[PDB]
Amino acid sequence: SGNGAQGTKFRISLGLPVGAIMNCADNSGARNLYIIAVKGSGSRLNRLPAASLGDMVMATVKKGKPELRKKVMPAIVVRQAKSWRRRDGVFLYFEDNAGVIANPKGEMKGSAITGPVGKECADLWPRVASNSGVVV
Amino acid sequence: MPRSKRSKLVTLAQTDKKGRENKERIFDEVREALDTYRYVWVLHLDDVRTPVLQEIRTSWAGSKLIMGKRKVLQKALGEKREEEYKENLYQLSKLCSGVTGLLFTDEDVNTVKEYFKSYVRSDYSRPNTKAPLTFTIPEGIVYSRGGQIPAEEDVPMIHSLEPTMRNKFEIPTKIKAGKITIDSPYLVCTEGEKLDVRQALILKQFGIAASEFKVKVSAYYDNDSSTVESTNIN
Amino acid sequence: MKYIQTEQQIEVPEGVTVSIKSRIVKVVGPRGTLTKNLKHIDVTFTKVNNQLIKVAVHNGGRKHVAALRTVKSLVDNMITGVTKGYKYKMRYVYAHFPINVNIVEKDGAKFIEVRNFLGDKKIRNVPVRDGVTIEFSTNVKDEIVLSGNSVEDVSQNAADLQQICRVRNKDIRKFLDGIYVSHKGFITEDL
Amino acid sequence: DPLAYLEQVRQHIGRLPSIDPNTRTLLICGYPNVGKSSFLRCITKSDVDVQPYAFTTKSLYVGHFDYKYLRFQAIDTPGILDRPTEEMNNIEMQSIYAIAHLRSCVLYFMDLSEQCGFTIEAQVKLFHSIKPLFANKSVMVVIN
Amino acid sequence: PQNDYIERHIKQHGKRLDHEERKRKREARESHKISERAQKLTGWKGKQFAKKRYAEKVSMRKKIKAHEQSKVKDALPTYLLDREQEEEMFKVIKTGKSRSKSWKRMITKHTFVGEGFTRRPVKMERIIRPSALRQKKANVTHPELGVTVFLPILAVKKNPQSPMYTQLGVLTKGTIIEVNVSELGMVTAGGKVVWGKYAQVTNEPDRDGCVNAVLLV
Amino acid sequence: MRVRKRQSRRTSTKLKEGIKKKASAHRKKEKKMAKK
RNA sequence: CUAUCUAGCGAAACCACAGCCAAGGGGGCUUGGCAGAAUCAGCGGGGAAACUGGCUUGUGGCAGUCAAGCGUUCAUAGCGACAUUGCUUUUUGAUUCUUCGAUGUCGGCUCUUCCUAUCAUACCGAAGCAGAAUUCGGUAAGCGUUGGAUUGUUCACCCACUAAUAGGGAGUGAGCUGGGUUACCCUACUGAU
RNA sequence: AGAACUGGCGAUGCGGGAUGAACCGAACGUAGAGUUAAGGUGCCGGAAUACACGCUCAUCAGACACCACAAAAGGUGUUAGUUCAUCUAGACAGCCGGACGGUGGCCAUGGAAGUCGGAAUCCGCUAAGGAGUGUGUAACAACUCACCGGCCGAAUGAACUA
Repeated sequence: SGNGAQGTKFRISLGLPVGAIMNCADNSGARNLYIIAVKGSGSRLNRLPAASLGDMVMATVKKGKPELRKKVMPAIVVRQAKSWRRRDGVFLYFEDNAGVIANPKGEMKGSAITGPVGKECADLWPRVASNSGVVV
Repeated sequence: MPRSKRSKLVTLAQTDKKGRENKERIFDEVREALDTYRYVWVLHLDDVRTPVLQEIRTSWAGSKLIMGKRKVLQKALGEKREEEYKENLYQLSKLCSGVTGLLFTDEDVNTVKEYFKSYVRSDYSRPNTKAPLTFTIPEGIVYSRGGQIPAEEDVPMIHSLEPTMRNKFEIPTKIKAGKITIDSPYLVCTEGEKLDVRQALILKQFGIAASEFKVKVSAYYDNDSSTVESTNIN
Repeated sequence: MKYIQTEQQIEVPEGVTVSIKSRIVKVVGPRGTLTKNLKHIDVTFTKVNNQLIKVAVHNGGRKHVAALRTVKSLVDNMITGVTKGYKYKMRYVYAHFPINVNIVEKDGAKFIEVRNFLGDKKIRNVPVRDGVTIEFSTNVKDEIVLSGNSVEDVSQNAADLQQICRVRNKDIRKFLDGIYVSHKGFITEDL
Repeated sequence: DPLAYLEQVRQHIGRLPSIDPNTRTLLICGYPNVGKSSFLRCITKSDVDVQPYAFTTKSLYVGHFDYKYLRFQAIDTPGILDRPTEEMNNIEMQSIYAIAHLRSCVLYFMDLSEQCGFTIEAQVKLFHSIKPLFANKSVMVVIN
Repeated sequence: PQNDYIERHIKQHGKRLDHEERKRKREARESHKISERAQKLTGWKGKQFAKKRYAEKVSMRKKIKAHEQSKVKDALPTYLLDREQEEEMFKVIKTGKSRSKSWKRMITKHTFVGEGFTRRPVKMERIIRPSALRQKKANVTHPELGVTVFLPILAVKKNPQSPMYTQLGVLTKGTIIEVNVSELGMVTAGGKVVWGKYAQVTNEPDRDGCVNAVLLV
Repeated sequence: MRVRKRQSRRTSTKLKEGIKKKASAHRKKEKKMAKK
């Protein structure tokens, strides 16, 4: 979470383990992300560290630019593609699963965003909400 | 009480204990003094200063001023009529009650009895006494003299001594920056009251020899007359 | 060395009266009364007459007789605590944050209430024991006075009170602030 | 022994102040007991005692301040005596190497005053001994 | 920070209200508490506490001794100047799948090997000399001037309890050894240079890998 | 509290007869030394 | 589908006796804890290779310096504690593919439970501990202690996360890895009359 | 470890040792009565909660066979001793006073004044007061012992053993 990361986190569904490739929505030139780790987890015997929306994750890049590929960096989840629950009653999900990059203090690296983003993520984090064109 | 005793503090100091050798030494030495000198004076001196005694001794070298422990001085003088170096000494061994102290002269009586009335110094309260002044300490910065001299030239008191002022001296002493301050004025004492030990100590801490010092005497003996004399002069 | 008989003297003054059944004491004087059980201590008491009472032990071990001297001094402390009464004086010093100190009564509880400690919001209450009274200092800044007959109650209450402000995890040489005792006197002044 | 010596230097280095020498700084050097403590107090929240004795300040004291929407540091020296420039105590030596190293203005706290009652010949010969190290220093005297 | 800052705060404020009383009282309480620890500390801590307490005691005994002591009242040349002073004792170890091809013996003890070893092949060898347990150096002390110098072995002439351990080179107690003297550099009659002397070892190599030897003088 | 394990005070015979045999070894060593 | 129950048919293996547990005795005896008729279904833990002698633990050897004391005497006839000087494979935060020829076995994953000598978590003490953070030390084992990549000699590992990613016993001599030399009887347990 | 002698066990039961290859006692036909060994006598368990001198009170004592291994010692727990020291010509505890002058002794330093620190160990008056234990301020100052002396009057203290 760290400096900048605002608020608390509600319990949302933990769809994405480590090692699920997802797309990237910013205008850095990075195409896709590959998670290697999640931050702020617990631990349970032979659990995988599970990722969700609204989470700041340690993750590498596979396709993209040569400068940013294949090195671990902080990333926010924005799109799940597995069904989660709102507290105002509805269940929902996106077409495909997606996350963006940013620094450890939560500040955005790119200058744009594609596609819709998570409401809880944009509420929890300022800067994706600053760079967000689309939410829900 | 073989165990669970106190441990008395051991050190490596230089001075060692005297014992009976010095006791009997001074005993025989005053007994040597007795036949040698002629005029004998018993000196009650309760408050005493080392430089005052040395001042008196270097004033009068033809005299000899001796001090030592009381009961051995009574011994060497002789306490009974039955045991005494010379006669008519037991009766004046009775009276010598206070801190004594003794002199062996051959000079006149008149010169000394006027000397010790002329001889006056300045000393401290030494309580169970009066001190001929009162002291209010003002509700400001506190100083080494305690309001005696002007406030420009007195030096404020050191920040080391203040917890002693809070503990021993019973006084509220509150610490602003590096000098020391008080919030209410503090009167320490009045005239015409017997000074207490904390009162004596605070005037000591201010460093005030406000009390007069003069020695009294009670009596006199002469060897050649072999007669006792009683004189209360202060 | 198994001392056979040990003994001490305690001095009753003219004003005060004392009633001792078996190992119970009551001590009554002008300021009031006190009581104390001493059944755990296994000694003997005796009057001779009315200004002096004798405590004693027969067949004493070291522990037994050290207890004898102790019990004398305890009873003397009670005697002083009636005829004089005891009086303990504290001050509550701060660098940045003034204490708000108060007295309250919750169903007759006589709690002592401190706030603004080190910029806290916390209320801390301390009880008052029976038999002891408070006064905040009139015409003296940042000072409180306690007075009572039970010396043990007084000291326990104030020792509690400075034990409350045991400021924690912080360098004592810097945080000189706290509430502490100025001195332990009697009430009287004169005597 | 050397580890305990290093324990003491650990302690002292932790007590050392924080300086970036690269940045906009104002060295303040003067004679002892001239009113530098009053000066730094009046510009800056730093309560150094003003008391009239020889070695009052023993090490390098900082006060940060601001003017015209800028940030400045002000670095006052413990004060200097002659010790004439051949061999010297480390206090004046670190003051000298501070003059030597830090690239910012230097300020002389002159006492054209009745106080600081060392004589003006002492003051000016001290100044004359520190003339050669005023090469590139942007020296600025002020009378107090 | 930045300064003699706590000392400054002490100078300006007095280091607490109640510090002196507590320090006094603590050193009062230490008498009882040290003995409480002397009776408590079930295990290893009574040991260290006692050892430590014995040490401070004996040092205070030295203090009184040196106080009383205060109270009561080498022909070397120049170039050496400026120096600071079978059926038993054998386990048949059957090797291979079919345990009848034993053929094997192992040395489990230290040895000096010499400069050139020219180690024989595997099939003809019977005894196995491992690699680690090979001392080139040993500490030789001098009886005179008690100087400890860390010098090489050249050879082992004598080994007790066998003529075999002589040639093998085992370095146990009782083994006399051919020791270099190169840095000491004594001038003998004729002005020769010494390269070999005799030393007697005084410690087991197994219990410690150091090898102390007294130089035979 | 959690009141922890004790050692016994039980006899545990092997240690008794080990003590006796050890004792005789000690006294034997004493006699071997005692001529000096 | 069996397992289960019922109508009918109907064996065998195996069997000294039979059975409740801990410590002790260099399954039964001794001392103790409990045990209430008779019994059903699951169960897989059992069923005529690990202290010589209180083993083991944190503090080198050898030669010296004091010697507390010991030697019934001797101090160097002689012992001798605690300390302390003596280098110990490269003295200036210069620095070796020392994991290189060991034919030797040891290395690894789920789950119980225990100990504490605590890695965090709780409370405390001292530390130049301004604070935040952090080092030592005390009580304390109630709870907790992660996911991956890896072998002609991984050797001890890196990667990250986590408040932390502490240590050992009794363990699979029943499943798995190497260059590799009648679990059907009763027992107790869990459920049930 | 090796020898030499001797005794036990082996072929052998019984009492006690809580139980038992090695311990302690003990000459095995069946029965009665009596007395005892070694071991024990709070209850199990037959026998005195016997008598008597002492010491011990463990925050997991000990009930041990013993010299024996951790072991030499620590310990303000406790009892008894030994050897020394002090004293109503005033012991120890304490409370009170003095605790000085040359002197701020020499370098040493920015500052060093009995105490940042190196080395010196004086005399003077002295009842006694160090070229000076310990807190100490930047130095100085102030306070305390070690040393004497005033009040009290009574035995006390160092070391060592067990």
